[PDB]
Amino acid sequence: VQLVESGGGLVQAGGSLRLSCAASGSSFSSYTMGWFRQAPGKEREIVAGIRWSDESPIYADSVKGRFTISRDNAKNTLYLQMNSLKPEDTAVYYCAARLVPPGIPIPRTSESMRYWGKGTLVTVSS
Amino acid sequence: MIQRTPKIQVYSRHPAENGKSNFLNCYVSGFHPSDIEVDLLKNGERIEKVEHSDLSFSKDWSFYLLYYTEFTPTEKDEYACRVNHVTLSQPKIVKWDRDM
Amino acid sequence: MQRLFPLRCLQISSFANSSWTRTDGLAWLGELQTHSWSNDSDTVRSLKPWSQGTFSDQQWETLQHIFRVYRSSFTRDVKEFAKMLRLSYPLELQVSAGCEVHPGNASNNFFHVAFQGKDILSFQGTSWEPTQEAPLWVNLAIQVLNQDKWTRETVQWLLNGTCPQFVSGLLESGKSELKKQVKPKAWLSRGPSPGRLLLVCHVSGFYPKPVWVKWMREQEQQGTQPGDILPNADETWYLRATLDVVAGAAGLSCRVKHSSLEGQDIVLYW
Ligand SMILES: CCCCCCCCCCCCCCCCCCCCCCCCCC(=O)N[C@@H](CO[C@H]1O[C@H](CO)[C@H](O)[C@H](O)[C@H]1O)[C@H](O)[C@H](O)CCCCCCCCCCCCCC
Ligand SMILES: *[C@@H]1O[C@H](CO)[C@@H](O[C@@H]2O[C@H](CO)[C@@H](O[C@@H]3O[C@H](CO)[C@@H](O)[C@H](O)[C@@H]3O)[C@H](O)[C@H]2NC(C)=O)[C@H](O)[C@H]1NC(C)=O
Ligand SMILES: *[C@@H]1O[C@H](CO)[C@@H](O[C@@H]2O[C@H](CO)[C@@H](O)[C@H](O)[C@H]2NC(C)=O)[C@H](O)[C@H]1NC(C)=O
Ligand SMILES: *[C@@H]1O[C@H](CO)[C@@H](O)[C@H](O)[C@H]1NC(C)=O
Ligand SMILES: *[C@@H]1O[C@H](CO)[C@@H](O)[C@H](O)[C@H]1NC(C)=O
Ligand SMILES: [Cl-]
Ligand SMILES: [Cl-]
Ligand SMILES: [Cl-]
Ligand SMILES: [Cl-]
Ligand SMILES: [Cl-]
Repeated sequence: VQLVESGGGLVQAGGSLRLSCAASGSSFSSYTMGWFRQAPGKEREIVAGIRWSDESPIYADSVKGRFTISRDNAKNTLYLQMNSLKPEDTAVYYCAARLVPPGIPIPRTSESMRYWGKGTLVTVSS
Repeated sequence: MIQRTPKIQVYSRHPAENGKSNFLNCYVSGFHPSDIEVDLLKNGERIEKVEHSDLSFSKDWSFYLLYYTEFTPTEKDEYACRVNHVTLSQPKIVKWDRDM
Repeated sequence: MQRLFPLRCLQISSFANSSWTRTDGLAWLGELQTHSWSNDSDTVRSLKPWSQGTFSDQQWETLQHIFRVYRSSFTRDVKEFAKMLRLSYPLELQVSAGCEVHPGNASNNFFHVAFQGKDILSFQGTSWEPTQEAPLWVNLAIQVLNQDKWTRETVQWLLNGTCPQFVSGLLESGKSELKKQVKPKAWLSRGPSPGRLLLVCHVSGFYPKPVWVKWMREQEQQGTQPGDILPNADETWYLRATLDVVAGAAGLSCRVKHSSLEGQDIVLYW
């Protein structure tokens, strides 16, 4: 219901940054979690999405093999491990949640996520 | 009135045979609204151990329920189903006729 | 037989007044009750070993959470609407929702809502839509409901995605139990009833529900009155096909047609 992102800052090119997200509500494990980003000018797009343990998470082709999504149901927190950062990755990173029933695939669009944090700012140089 | 009286039907799982275990069934149906009181009676006294199905409804939205209890009918025992509902003025008693 | 096994998710919500309310629910796969949802419980009980279908424990828990949220909000919404419109209590709402799978992986879904046993609105494609008879106060209620984009998305998700996938798994999980045939026991009796007798043709302990019982004069049907197919606590059924006749007519038979008899009928003469 309430999400707070943390871990944003300034990173040099080739750098690594670990974003985190805190959820306030109950049954965190049943919510679909997602990392979204908005760069100046460009629209708010998806970086990574995650749902059930057995299920493989989803990624944007630009961040495939570089970023990794994970959850810690016990610690009620969502993580984004950003590796080999580029200045292209400079954006406001948002944390999103939604109840998505079993017959439906993890949503790729931002319009489908219901809970949004105020976001974190990440900037990459060189 | 949008309200509808319940149709009470008393019957048994197997054709009655005195001194052998059978099941007494009471199917209450076609009533609106769902608030209803149903009891199975032995010799006019309420049977406590009765069981029932989860209240459900038909396509036409009218409700139905099945009350039931295991029992051994005896030649001198009189079984009935007592049902109360807003549409009724007195808890209606329908008797179990061995021939149904 | 796929059409004979639609999933019906039924909700009964009784609001005696501004304080008292209870919401109970069931699930039917064809004639079989697969689930139960009491107001006193946080979860939706499974009544069959195969009731989860092919859904994972965590897939099922997401649905449990959706339902719990749906329940509490549904009560909230109705209490608010009756206040906005001055619909005085007692109020009873009912929901028939689910789907039916067709061959070639196609499906059909529905969401029907009744108020005081009368249809008032339904979910159609992407939005709520009122029934043809429906009073004018319902058109205002739908306008507020159609503003809620998130809800319209979830019900499209449940009806279009979750439901077809659920029942396909229920049909594979419960394949064995769904294919059972329990042969009926049939007998004739003197049904008590001016100048008229009641002929009673008992058909009992049959499964599944489709049955055709008729009083005949051989090769000549009458004005047969097969009553309700009444239920038994073991999921078998009971039927009294009765005929209101004048004294004598004593050359009539009873023809009992049921799937468990494999093409042959039980004929009872009297
Ligand atoms: C239905 C298809 C089922 C598919 C397969 C099911 C598998 C499991 C089957 C076994 C159990 C069967 C038991 C029977 C269950 C009863 C029937 C099923 C009910 C379907 C639930 C639909 C859930 C969608 C609505 C919902 O999620 N909750 C809430 C909360 O939404 C709130 O929070 C949301 C996020 O948490 C959003 O922020 C939203 O904007 C905000 O408003 C919902 O979105 C809103 O309260 C709206 C109310 C609910 C819709 C009712 C529509 C009918 C009302 C008729 C009008 C009454 C007029 C009376 C005078
Ligand atoms: C709203 O509707 C509910 C449901 O009909 C009303 O609750 C019912 O209230 C009566 C009177 O308080 C209860 O009956 C009697 O209560 C006394 C104790 O006060 C007890 O000694 C008697 O044996 C008898 O039970 C009745 O149990 C209760 N029903 C339930 C299921 O709780 C409620 O009063 C209505 N409120 C308004 C604003 O009219
Ligand atoms: C049906 O369930 C609701 C929800 O659990 C019950 O409402 C609660 O009533 C108690 C008092 O009896 C309060 O403490 C709660 O705050 C109420 N709401 C919630 C959301 O907890 C309702 O009483 C139940 N109805 C019946 C007939 O038992
Ligand atoms: C129907 O869908 C299921 C699962 O997607 C598949 O295994 C099956 O072969 C499909 N059958 C047909 C006739 O399309
Ligand atoms: C769900 O099915 C209906 C009816 O076929 C259709 O109009 C609607 O657009 C579908 N919803 C989604 C999200 O595909
Ligand atoms: Cl008593
Ligand atoms: Cl519980
Ligand atoms: Cl098929
Ligand atoms: Cl329809
Ligand atoms: Cl008589």
